[PDB]
Amino acid sequence: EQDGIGEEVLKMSTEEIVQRTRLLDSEIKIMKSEVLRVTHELQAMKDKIKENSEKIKVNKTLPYLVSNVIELLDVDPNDQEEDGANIDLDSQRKGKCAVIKTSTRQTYFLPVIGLVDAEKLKPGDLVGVNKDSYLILETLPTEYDSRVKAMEVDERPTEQYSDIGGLDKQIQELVEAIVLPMNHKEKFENLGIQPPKGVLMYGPPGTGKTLLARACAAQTKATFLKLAGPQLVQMFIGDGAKLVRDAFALAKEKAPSIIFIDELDAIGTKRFDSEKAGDREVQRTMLELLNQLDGFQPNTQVKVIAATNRVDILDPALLRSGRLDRK
Amino acid sequence: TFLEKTREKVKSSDEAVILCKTAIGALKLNIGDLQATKETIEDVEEMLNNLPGVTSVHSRFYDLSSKYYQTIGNHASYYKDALRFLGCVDIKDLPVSEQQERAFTLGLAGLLGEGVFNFGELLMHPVLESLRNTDRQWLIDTLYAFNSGDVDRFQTLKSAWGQQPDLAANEAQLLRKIQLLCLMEMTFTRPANHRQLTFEEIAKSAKITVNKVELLVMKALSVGLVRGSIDEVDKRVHMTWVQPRVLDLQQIKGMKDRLELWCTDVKSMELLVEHQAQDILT
Amino acid sequence: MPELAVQKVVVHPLVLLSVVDHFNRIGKVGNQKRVVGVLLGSWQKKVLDVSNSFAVPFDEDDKDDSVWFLDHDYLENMYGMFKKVNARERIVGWYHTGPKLHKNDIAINELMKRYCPNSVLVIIDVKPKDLGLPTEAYISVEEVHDDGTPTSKTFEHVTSEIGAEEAEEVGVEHLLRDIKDTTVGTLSQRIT
Amino acid sequence: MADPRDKALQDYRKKLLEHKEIDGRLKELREQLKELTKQYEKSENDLKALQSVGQIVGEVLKQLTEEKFIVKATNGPRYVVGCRRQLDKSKLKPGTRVALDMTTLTIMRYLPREVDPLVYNMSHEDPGNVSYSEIGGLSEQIRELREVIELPLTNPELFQRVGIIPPKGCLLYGPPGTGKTLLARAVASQLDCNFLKVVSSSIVDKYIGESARLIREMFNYARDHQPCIIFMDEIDAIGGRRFSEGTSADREIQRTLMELLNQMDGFDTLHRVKMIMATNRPDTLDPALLRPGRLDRKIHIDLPNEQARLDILKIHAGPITKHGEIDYEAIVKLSDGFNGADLRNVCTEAGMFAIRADHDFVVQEDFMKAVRKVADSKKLESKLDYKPV
Amino acid sequence: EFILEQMRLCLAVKDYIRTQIISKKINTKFFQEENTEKLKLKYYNLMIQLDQHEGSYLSICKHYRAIYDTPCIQAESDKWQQALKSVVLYVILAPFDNEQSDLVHRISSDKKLEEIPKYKDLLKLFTTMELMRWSTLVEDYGVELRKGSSETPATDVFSSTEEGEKRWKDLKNRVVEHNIRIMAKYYTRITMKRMAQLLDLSVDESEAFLSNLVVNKTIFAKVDRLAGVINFQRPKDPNNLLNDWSQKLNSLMSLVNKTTHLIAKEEMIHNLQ
Amino acid sequence: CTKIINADSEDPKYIINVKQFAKFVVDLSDQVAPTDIEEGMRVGVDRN
Repeated sequence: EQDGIGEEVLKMSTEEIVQRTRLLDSEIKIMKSEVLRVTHELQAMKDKIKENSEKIKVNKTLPYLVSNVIELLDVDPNDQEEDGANIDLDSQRKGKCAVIKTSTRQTYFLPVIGLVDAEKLKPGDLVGVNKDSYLILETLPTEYDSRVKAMEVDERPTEQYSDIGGLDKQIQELVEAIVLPMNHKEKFENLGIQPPKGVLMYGPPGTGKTLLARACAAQTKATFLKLAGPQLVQMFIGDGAKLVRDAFALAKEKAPSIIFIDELDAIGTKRFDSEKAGDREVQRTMLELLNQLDGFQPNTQVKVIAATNRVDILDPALLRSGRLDRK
Repeated sequence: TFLEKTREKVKSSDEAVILCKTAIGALKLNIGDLQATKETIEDVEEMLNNLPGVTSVHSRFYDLSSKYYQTIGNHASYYKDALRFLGCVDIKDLPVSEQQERAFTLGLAGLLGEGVFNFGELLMHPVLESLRNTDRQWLIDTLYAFNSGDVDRFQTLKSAWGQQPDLAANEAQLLRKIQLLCLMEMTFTRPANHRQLTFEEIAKSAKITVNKVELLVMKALSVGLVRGSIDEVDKRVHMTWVQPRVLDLQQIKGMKDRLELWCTDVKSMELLVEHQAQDILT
Repeated sequence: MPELAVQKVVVHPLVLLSVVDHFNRIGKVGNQKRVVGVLLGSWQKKVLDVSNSFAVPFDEDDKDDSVWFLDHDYLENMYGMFKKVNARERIVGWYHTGPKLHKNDIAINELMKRYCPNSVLVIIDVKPKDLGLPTEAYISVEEVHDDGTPTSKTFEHVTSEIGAEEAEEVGVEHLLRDIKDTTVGTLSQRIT
Repeated sequence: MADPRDKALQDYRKKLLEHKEIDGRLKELREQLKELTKQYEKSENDLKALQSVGQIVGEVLKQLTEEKFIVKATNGPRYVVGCRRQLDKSKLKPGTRVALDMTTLTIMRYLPREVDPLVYNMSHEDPGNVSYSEIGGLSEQIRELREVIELPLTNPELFQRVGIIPPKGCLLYGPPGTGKTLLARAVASQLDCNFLKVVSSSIVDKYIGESARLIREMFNYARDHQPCIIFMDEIDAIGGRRFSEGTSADREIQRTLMELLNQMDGFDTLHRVKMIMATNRPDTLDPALLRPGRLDRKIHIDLPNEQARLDILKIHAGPITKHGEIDYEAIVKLSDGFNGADLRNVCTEAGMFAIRADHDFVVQEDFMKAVRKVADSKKLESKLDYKPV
Repeated sequence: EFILEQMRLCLAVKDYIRTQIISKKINTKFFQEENTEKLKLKYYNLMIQLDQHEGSYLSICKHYRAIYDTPCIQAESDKWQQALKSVVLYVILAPFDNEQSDLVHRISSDKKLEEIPKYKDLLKLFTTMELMRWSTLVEDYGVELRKGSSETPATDVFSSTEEGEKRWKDLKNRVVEHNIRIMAKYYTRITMKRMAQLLDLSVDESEAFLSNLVVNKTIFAKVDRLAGVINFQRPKDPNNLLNDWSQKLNSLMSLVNKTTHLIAKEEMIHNLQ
Repeated sequence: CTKIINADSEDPKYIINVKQFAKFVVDLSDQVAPTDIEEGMRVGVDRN
């Protein structure tokens, strides 16, 4: 490395270089002995680590509770604000830590795993946490209930458009409106328009208003969310309303997607004033729906199909454009 | 250029890297590149300091930094830098001549200062003390006068001072300073039992008027040689506190005396405390 | 290597008792030949909590204080085990069983510094020193004195006190067959 | 190489190179060792996380003294806790979240004030805005609003010179589709500060008085993070009346309503937080809520007027690609019947007709189609949000 | 520009007050920027004359200092000599209290200040607590302050300009009151007479200075017209002496116990020696 | 078993609702078939 430079000529004699070669023979053999030492040091460090690993392994497996992230504090791995006293530092000091609000309806400020830090987990995640001593072992996808499972994508069958003859003009409007802005968002932007905030299909019962939408959507292949208006209303007061907000949020992540809403007198009641009825809870689910359609972007990407067999109980805002563009 | 060239590699571990760095500092100083001397001086000073094994090398380097301060002619800065050399001193591997010149200049330098006092330190080291010449015999007697904190010894020496004009220009500053020291020196040494001093004592000693001493005493407090209050109408300056001072001849004697008074009282007092209150005493 | 993570050293009653007990166990040496052992305790704190100590067989002669034996191999192997006990237990420094420090102690200190991240030499005494502290804590410092001494490695004192832990403190009372006329809680204690 | 001496050097060099290959072996083993130390620190810090539990979070109900603090723990039972001396008691004081231990029941440390995940969804949302005006030429009415909400909040100094009592709040009412919600976005657009666009169809909860308390937590949050203008949406169910000879929902609306009253003026006055409320049906709200002197302006927004319709098309015309037409202006002015949301929809739905035909361009024929269609659809459902005209 | 125009026209008729309030309302940030630089210079230069007449001391320090910092003035050697020394003069002129003491630190910090030897020396007396004589200060004041500068051949606006003389008079009150402040804290008690010798001003003049000083509340004093004594920091209660007495004894115990720990190391011997 | 979610990393993940009304995610049965754990199916899970 050092040799085979012209500078070497000037500095040293030839005799110095040959003598240096003779020293080298002995130097290499010694370096080979040193191989045995380095391997030996590496094992000793590892053994300490091995002891540590036994403990990490059990916590990582079952049981684990399900929780949400309220906020992020962080305080680095056992550096803290120097809250450490002469009381334990395995039962006081926390590593890089995350605040979590759990699904039990408690809160726990908890020391997260030192290996995969608290900084990585942001507010909004749905995470597992250890029951015994709380650590966030890993992340779990969007998981909740069987009502929420239907909403998650998986196609809904075709009942075919060749079950209704005639009313051809109407078929062309549905296939263009719903299916095209979903895949082909680029074209809706190219022309210069926003992709719809939905389509309302209205008419008398039995015409095939629902018949065409479900049929066409499977055939084309689409990302299909199965939402039902009466389902969204619940017997607990305004819990039902939150579900709408969450359900649309689910569509926004998945985006672009088509949310099929079967019927719209349960998140389309006509009423904005009522008393002494179950209609009070029903009105709130309907009001949260109006808000989700309003602009905040990625929610122009996602589409909406709503159906009615009536007009004498349709909600005028949802019929009006800027909630549901197409009629 | 050559000194730097030699600095390459090492056999195993040998301290040789630093020596080249100190040597480049020495070379810079003569040539007239002061700025350069300085930056390298700062780097070596840390490297040397760390090991307990460096005796001699660290001392030559320290002399080198004092040489840069002296060239400027700013005496206050020179005196301070020189102090680090006095702690590190050793005669071995340090030429007799560099030490000789430095020690004579230094001796003069501390005196010229407005607010630097480490005369007691100077007595302790042989580098300034054993070093003697015609001029040097009077100059050490002036340092001794200073150390004890006696205005009168110092000032009597005045005729000798003139041989050095440096001392002659700031002769005024020099006599005021001894007195400023005296406030600190007198209170720690002579009274165990009291700590207050009259003005009149300073006044006669200095052979400086009464009006001035009150003003001099005020400067003394501001430097922090003494802390306390001054009561004019009682004609006392009372010291709540006395500044620590580096080992002095008068000092060591007073401390022993006060420790003896203290031992004796604590034994007498122990008997009183034990003797009474019998029922709680177990 | 750092000697940093100390501004205070508190020492448990466990530390002292372990050294007298361990003397019999090893060999019945009894400070005939001074012993150095590992000092165990907490880390990631400004204050140093010396939780524990174990002896290492170290004999230093009484012909000569420059010759000693210090059993290195024990230190590496004991290292992995400390985590089984708790993960706050790591090697903080070393202990000297007294009666006093030496110049020789600087050399003993360089070996121990490789293991530790915050080495300190704390002299825990086999004899309790008075009714005061039976422990003094010191830390190795590079300093000059204006006595005309160039660079030395010496021991300058850092403040020592005695502390305790919640588990340990209770256990101490039960064990004790003294009642304490030196409790210092009240007027009766205060006059003593 | 290029010198006869470099050739001699080359034979020697091979041996130096050889020596490095032997070092390489050593080096591999170190490489794993450098990684092994990073993992060591991570796992050691991980054991300390494993022995340490997920300690109880709480809030300070009342601090009596330093040594006795009363806490409301999140598990349920309220506890008496101590404090460690390594903390300042000033930070820990009531209404503030603090960490609690579970090993001893002592306040561990100070946590900053905290807001729910519901409030995060509401704080995030805002986009889809318009630059300034909902509709141009009407702009004078818009300015008045701006004057009310923005200025006192940013800088009170101007209001102090005059000596006057500052303007408080806005209540928005007008027909559905006029653009009340867009205005809410519009004020946000220009300013670009922290926003809480608070949907009021998720504050609500199954328990009563939890929803009231919640809205209050958002008001506090807005104060910390000024500037803020709080847009209240859909208050036809968080504002109502007494009701309550029916569902559990009915007791809940009256309670939530109580909170909106205080904030408007009833002990808390708008200066630190400002509110504009966008409402569909203003007769849903309280007779108290409407009453002027806790509201300054009560703005009625009007539907498009003839000249007012043209400018809105002019903003829409830029986004859309057309053949090189600009034809929309004249056709809209002669026809009648638009609300703001419908006007943007004639432009969107003409764009849809073009896409069916296949064009990136929108023709003069497409636009015509949209005007007929939109008017037609109104006729079926002329059952819009009832305001008497 | 608006404030610039308005300030100049109102300056000519002489109506300082109305523009002056307005200039502060416009945020200080705007003037500093490079784009505005050319206007900034003009704007301040006018403003400094305006505020001078008004007698707002604190405002001149700020205005000249803003000027000092601006890039063109800093860069050129000449320009800063006048601008910074102007700040240094206005700072002494400003009300003798805590504000004065805070501003003297700021100027002294400046590296540019320190290079001039004359001004360095001048600050060094104010900065110290050592008793500084009026007699010395006055000869030093003659060369530096009166012309403005003495390290360039220019006149800085402070003294020898129409407003300039107005300020100079005050300068005498500020310096003497400062000499009194430094002195007051050390000496619990001084005779009126002794204080005169210390200030190098008569007893009657010192009395008037103290009257003004006690009002600013820089240090509390009690002064007699009898001539008996001037008392600083004394309440005349036994309470003071009782608490003070206790504090000295309380520290002392603490000291003995710590010193002996280190002593124990020395004591061992044959390892040091 | 309330819901079927896969992000599998041991053996198939399912979210169950405990009757203390804490949600927990558990994994495929110790020896029994995956075809016996379904959505809306009852399962016995260990208490400890």
